[PDB]
Amino acid sequence: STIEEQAKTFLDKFNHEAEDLFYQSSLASWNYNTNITEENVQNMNNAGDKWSAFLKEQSTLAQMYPLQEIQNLTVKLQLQALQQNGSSVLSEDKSKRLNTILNTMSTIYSTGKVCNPDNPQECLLLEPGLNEIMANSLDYNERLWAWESWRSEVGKQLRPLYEEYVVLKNEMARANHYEDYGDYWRGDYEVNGVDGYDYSRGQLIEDVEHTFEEIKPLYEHLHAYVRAKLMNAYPSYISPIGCLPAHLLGDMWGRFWTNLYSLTVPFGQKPNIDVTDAMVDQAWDAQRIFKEAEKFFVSVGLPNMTQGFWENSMLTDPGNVQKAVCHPTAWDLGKGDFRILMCTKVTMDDFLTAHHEMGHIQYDMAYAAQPFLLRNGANEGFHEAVGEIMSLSAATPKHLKSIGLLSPDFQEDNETEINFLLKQALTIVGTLPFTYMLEKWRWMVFKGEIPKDQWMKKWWEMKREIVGVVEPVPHDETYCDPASLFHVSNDYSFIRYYTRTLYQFQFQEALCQAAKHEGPLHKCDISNSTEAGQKLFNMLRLGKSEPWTLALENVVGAKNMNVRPLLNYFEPLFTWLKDQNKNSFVGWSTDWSPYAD
Amino acid sequence: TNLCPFHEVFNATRFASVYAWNRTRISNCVADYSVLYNFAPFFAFKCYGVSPTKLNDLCFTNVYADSFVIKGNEVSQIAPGQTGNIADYNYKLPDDFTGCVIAWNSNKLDSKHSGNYDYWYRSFRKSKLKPFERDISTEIYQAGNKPCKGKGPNCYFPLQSYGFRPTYGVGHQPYRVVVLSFELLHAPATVCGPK
Repeated sequence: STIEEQAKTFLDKFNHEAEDLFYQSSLASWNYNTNITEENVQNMNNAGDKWSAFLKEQSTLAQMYPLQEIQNLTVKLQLQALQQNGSSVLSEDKSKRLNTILNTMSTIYSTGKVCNPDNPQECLLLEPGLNEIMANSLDYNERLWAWESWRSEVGKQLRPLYEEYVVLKNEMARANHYEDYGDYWRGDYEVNGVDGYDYSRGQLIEDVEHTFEEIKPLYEHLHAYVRAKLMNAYPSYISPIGCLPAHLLGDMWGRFWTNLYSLTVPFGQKPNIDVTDAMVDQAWDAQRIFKEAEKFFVSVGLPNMTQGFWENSMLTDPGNVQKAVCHPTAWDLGKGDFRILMCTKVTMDDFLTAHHEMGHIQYDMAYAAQPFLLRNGANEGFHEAVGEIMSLSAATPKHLKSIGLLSPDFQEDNETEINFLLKQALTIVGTLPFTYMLEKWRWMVFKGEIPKDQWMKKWWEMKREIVGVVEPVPHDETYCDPASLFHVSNDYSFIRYYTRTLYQFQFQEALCQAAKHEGPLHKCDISNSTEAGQKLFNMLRLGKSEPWTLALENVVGAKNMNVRPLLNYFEPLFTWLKDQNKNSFVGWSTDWSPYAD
Repeated sequence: TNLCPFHEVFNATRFASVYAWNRTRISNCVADYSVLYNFAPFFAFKCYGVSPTKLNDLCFTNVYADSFVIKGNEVSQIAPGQTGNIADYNYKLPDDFTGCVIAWNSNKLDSKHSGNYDYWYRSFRKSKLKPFERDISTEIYQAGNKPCKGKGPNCYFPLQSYGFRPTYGVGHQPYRVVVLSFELLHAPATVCGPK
C-alpha cells in the first residue's frame, strides 16, 4: 500500500471523533453563554480541556506522512493543517509564563476603573463609563481629562508585560520556522501549488500601500471638510492649517467618526430616515423582523431555515432572573444545528444586524458538505463581507418602501443622498488609515526595526504623518498607549477589516452588474433575482478547498483586490466635497501642536 | 382467517445494527398491508419491480423481511446500483431486485442525552460485499505493510458508533428501514392477499 490510502484512513478516523467532540464542546459553550452559573463554567472548562487533549494526542501522529509524497491537494492541505505544532515547541516554563502574562493582561483590561480626583470614592467603569462621556460631551477640559486619565492609569502597567510577550512570540515564531510573528500572521494569505494563482507573504504589503496611495486624496478632502466645521464647533482651539486633537474624534481612540454626524450635517432642515417610529406604531417584534429577513433571503433563491433554528434560538432578553451576554453572535455546532443569540430590541440597527447574522448563518450552511478541516471561509474578510453586502441592500429606501415601512409619498432629493453618503463615509473611510497605521506599527515592532527607546516617538510620528492627529500632551517612553485597545491586548489581527472593506464593494458591484441595475450604485437592490443568488452560491459552496484567488475570479473576474468600486460608489460625495472645498485649504502641517502656545 | 405477524417486526422495542441485521421468514398467512398505518401512517414505500396495485392479487411462497437502523443521509444508498459506505460494506441489493423499501423517522425513540452508543457500523474492510451477505467479523484492520499485533498506528478497529441526540439536524436522525423480498419457487404458494 501507498501513503495516500493510509492518510485517507487516518483523516476519516480523525474526523469521526472530531465532529462529536467539537459538538460537545460547542454545546457546553452555548449552555454557559445562555445561563451564567458555576456548574456551567466547570462543564465548559472540562469540555475545553478534553478537546485540547484530543488535539494534542492527534498531533505528532500525522508526522509519519511526508507532504513530498502526496499528490492530492485536499489531503495535502488537511495534513498541512494538522501538522502545525504551535506553542508546544517551547519549554513548559516559558509556556506557563506566556499563559500567565496573557491572563494577567486580559484581567487588567477587563478590570478597570477611573476614580474622580476630588472624590476618590467616585470611581467609574469603562463601558457604563467613559464611553458615555466621550460620546456626548461638548467640553474641552472634560474630554481631555477623560483621555489623559484613561491613557495614564491603564497605560503604564502593561509595558514590561508587552515587551516580554513580544520576546516570547518572536522566539516561538523563530522556532516554528518563521521569521517573526508578522509572517505567522500573514501566512493566511499564502497559496502555493496551483500555477497562475500563487501568492506570497510580501506582495500583501505592496498591494495595501498601492491601494492606500489612491485612497489618500478622498481622506484628505474629508479631513479638510471636517476641520472647517470643527473650527466653528470649538473656537480658538482648532488650527486652520494644523492637525486635529485626539480627544475630539468622537470616541476614546478615534476608530469611528460616527458621533460627528450631529455637528457635520450638510442640511439640517431635511428629515432623516428613521423607521423606528413606524415599527413602534405597527407593533412589530423579533419574530416579524426575522421572518422578513427570511423572506428577503428566500427571494433571491436560498433555502429556508430549519425547525431547530426556530426552536432553539434565543431572540429575546430573558429578563432579570437569568443572566446572559447580549453580544450578537452566530453559533455553528455541527450535525445540522444552527442557533442565533441576540437581545433584539424594536429599532432599526437591530433590523440591520439581523440580516448580517442571517448572512453568517447562510454562509455557515453553505459549506456543510465539506470535510471538517475545510469547514471554514476561504479568507478572513469573507463572512463580514457577505453580511455587509446584505445589510447594504436591506438599508435601501426602495426595500423599505416595498416592505411597507416608508410612506409612498417620500420625495427623494439630492440633499438626502448627500447626507446618506456622508454618513456612510464617516463610518467606512475613517477606519482605513487608523487600521493601516496600527498594523504597520505592529509589523515594524515585530520585525525589529524600531528600538525600544523610540516606540511612542515613532507611533506619534506615524500618527501625524498618515492620520494627521496630534496629541495634546507629549508622553515619554513610560506609557503604553498603543496597547490600550482591545484587539492589541487580546492578540488579534486588523488587516481583515481592510480586506472586508474592499471585498464588500467588489462583490456589491459584481452582483449589481449581474442583476442588470441601471443608475447610481448606492441605489442598487438585489431583491427578486436568481442569477445573483446562483452566482453567489457557486462561491459559497467551495469553502476552503480552493484558493481565494479562484473564488474571487469566479465572482468578479479578478485575482487581486481593487479600489475602483469604492471610488465609483463615492464619486458624487467626492464632487460635492470638491465644490465645497474650492474656497478652502487642503492639507495639514505636522509642525503645529496644541502645546506650542 | 390467519394474518401474518407484522407487529413482531414493526412494533419491536429494540432494533439491530446495520452490520448485523435480522432476517425473518413469513409463510402460511394472509398479508394485510393496512395495519402498517398504525405503527406510523407516514411510511415511505419504494417499490422496485412490482406495483402496489398488482401486489394484492399475487401469491408467493416465502417473504423475507430485513430490519436495521441508519442515518437520514444514508437512506438513498438503499437501492440497486448505489455506491458508498453502507452499500459496499454493510448491505447491498442486487440489480434485479423485486421488492419494496419502507422507512420512517424514529427520533423520539432511539435518541437520548449524553449520546446513544448502542448502534455500530462497519467502515474499514479489504474488499466489497456480495448481494445478500452478512459479516460480523471484529478483526483489526491492517492498512500498512507490517504485521498487525494489537492496536496502534496503521491498525484501526472496524466498528464505529453513531451517538444519536435529539438536538441533531434532520439529516443526522435515526431512521428504521424495512426491506421486503418476494420469492417464487416450485412449491405451493401459501402467501396470498386478502379477498
